[PDB]
Parts: sequence; C-alpha cells; structure tokens
Amino acid sequence: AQNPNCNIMIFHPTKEEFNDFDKYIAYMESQGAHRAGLAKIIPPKEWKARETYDNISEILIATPLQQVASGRAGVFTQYHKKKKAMTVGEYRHLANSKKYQTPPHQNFEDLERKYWKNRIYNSPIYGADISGSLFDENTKQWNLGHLGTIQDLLEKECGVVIEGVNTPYLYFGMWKTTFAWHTEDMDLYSINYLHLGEPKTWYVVPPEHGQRLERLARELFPGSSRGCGAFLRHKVALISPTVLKENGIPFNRITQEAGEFMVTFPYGYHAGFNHGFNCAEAINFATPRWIDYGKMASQCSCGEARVTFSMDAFVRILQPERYDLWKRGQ
Ligand SMILES: Cn1nn[nH+]c1CC(=O)N[NH3+]
Ligand code: NI
Ligand code: NI
Ligand SMILES: [Zn+2]
Repeated sequence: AQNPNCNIMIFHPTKEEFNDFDKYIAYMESQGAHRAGLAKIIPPKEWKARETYDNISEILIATPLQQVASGRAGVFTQYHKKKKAMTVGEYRHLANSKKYQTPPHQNFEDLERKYWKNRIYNSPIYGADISGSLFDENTKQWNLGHLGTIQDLLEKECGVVIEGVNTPYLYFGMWKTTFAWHTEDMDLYSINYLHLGEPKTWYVVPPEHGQRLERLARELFPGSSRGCGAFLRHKVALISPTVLKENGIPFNRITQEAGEFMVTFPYGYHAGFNHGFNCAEAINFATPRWIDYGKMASQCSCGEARVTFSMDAFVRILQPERYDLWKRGQ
C-alpha cells in the first residue's frame, strides 16, 4: 500500500503533466496522496494563473463576515457576523491596519503559536464564497473555472442527467481568519489556489480516521452534538493541534504559499488559518472514486448548514432514503 503513514505529499508536475487534470489527480492517488486527505501541487515554472493582480481592487465583497469566537484557546466555536459591503481594495487596507495586521514573528512556527494562543481574543473579517474567478480565460491548464463539472461526472458514471452547476468561489482573508473543521459538501474533493498574498496553514485528518475526529468533536462540543448528528457541517468548530495530540487524533499540517494549489480528498477533514491578506479561489470537484463517498456522506438536516441547490440533486440521486428529511432541512 502507498503512503501508509498518510503523510501530506507534494507534487511538482511538469508542463506536460499539467495538461490533463483528471489524469494527474489519478496519478497522485496512485501514489497514495489521498490517504493524507490533502496534497500540495506546485505548478510548473512556465505556468501562470493570470498576468497580474494589479486590477482586482474593485471586486466587491458584498457581505464581509466578522468571525467571533467563543470557548477556550484550543477548543472554540466561531460565528459569523455580517458587516457592510466593501471593495477588495478597501478590504486590503483594513487587513493591513494596525488592528488587523499580522504581528511581528520569526517564522511560520512562531506565527502558528501566536494564532493558537491569541485567536479567540480577536474577531478578524473575511470575504467568503464570492462567486467568481481570477484565472485568465487563456490559462488552459488547471483553470478552476474550466474543470469537469460534478453533474457531468455523475452523468458519465451513473447515466442520469441532473440539473445544477458548479462554479468557483473567491475568498479574501486576513490574519487569523479561520476555516473550521469540516469535510466538503457530500464529501467531495476540493481544489484551492492561493492567488495572491500571505500564506494559509492547513490541518488535515486522514480520511480513514475521520470518525476519530468526529468522536472527539462530539465530546468537546456536547450541546452541538445533541442538536445535530452532523454538526461539523455547520463549519463552526475549532480544535487546536495541541488538543488533537492530547487526544490521539492522527493529523498533519502544511503551509500553502501564493502560487500553489491544495487538493482535499473525499472525507478528508481540514481546518486552518490565514497569515495575512490574501486571495484564494476554490471549487469542489468529483472523480469516479468519489461516488462511493457521496453515497455515504453524512448530512445535516437540522437546518443550520443550508447549501447550494446544486447539492439537491446529489442527495436525491445518491441518497434517496435521506432525501425527504434533508429537503426539510433546506
Ligand atoms: C475555501 N478555501 N480556499 N482555499 N482554501 C480554502 C479552505 C477549504 O476549506 N477548502 N476546502
Ligand atoms: Ni472561463
Ligand atoms: Ni474545505
Ligand atoms: Zn445541523
């Protein structure tokens, strides 16, 4: 078996290898990459996502979200408070202000220490789930707006045509903005490209051990667990690496820098934080190997995690017994 310790693998495709997206994901899996839950892909030196980022300041962030924490430093939840609209240029200036800017630090380890020590005491603002793309139309390789759609994958694999679409999203981050522990909707894959700015640190549990994280989360967030059998789908819970280690949860960590892709694999729980002002683009995707994960994916039906109407068909087709109850959630 490849990659038995479930380490995060890093890939360096050549420009020839970067032509066929699906073929390369399959190659990474052949080497055991999915066992970690997460992989890093560094693009060939000849590739570029777009010519410059000099003209992105007028993009609007319609609903910036202030991420307010409750709990303790290593075990906390966050809720999102809506703020007034601001442009990307306005947001950048805010992220760089004295109130929000990254503190002085020695290296990524020292900043990680400061994140986990002090996160709960601040409420950073972030731009999320902004439909759009910053890839140039003429970037032909690994353009996140041009990948096979999940609908088309389901049709190709299972024979039925369904409604829905699958487009990318933009994320604007600042120091301490946080992504809570979760898997993707329907336990899909994700791909994430860090366009511009400061890094993003990631934490990931191997898919084979996801239920260990779930069990710990039910112990650490008992009221939430009583409220919903799939509360992690609410995307509000954080557990620090120190608490994970104390509890024996297998995980790994890695820092993504601008110009790098990260791929999350089905049922790979992940969480993380931004080092400073940055912009990422992400989209969910499927492969044939996903179908079995989508059939088994847990669902939130308490109401709290509402999602894409594109997800309706996936539940309807892959999980017909659950459909009725889930549809009520939405
Ligand atoms: C969103 N996003 N963009 N880059 N990284 C992320 C975090 C994530 O949860 N991806 N699935
Ligand atoms: Ni396009
Ligand atoms: Ni994710
Ligand atoms: Zn729920």
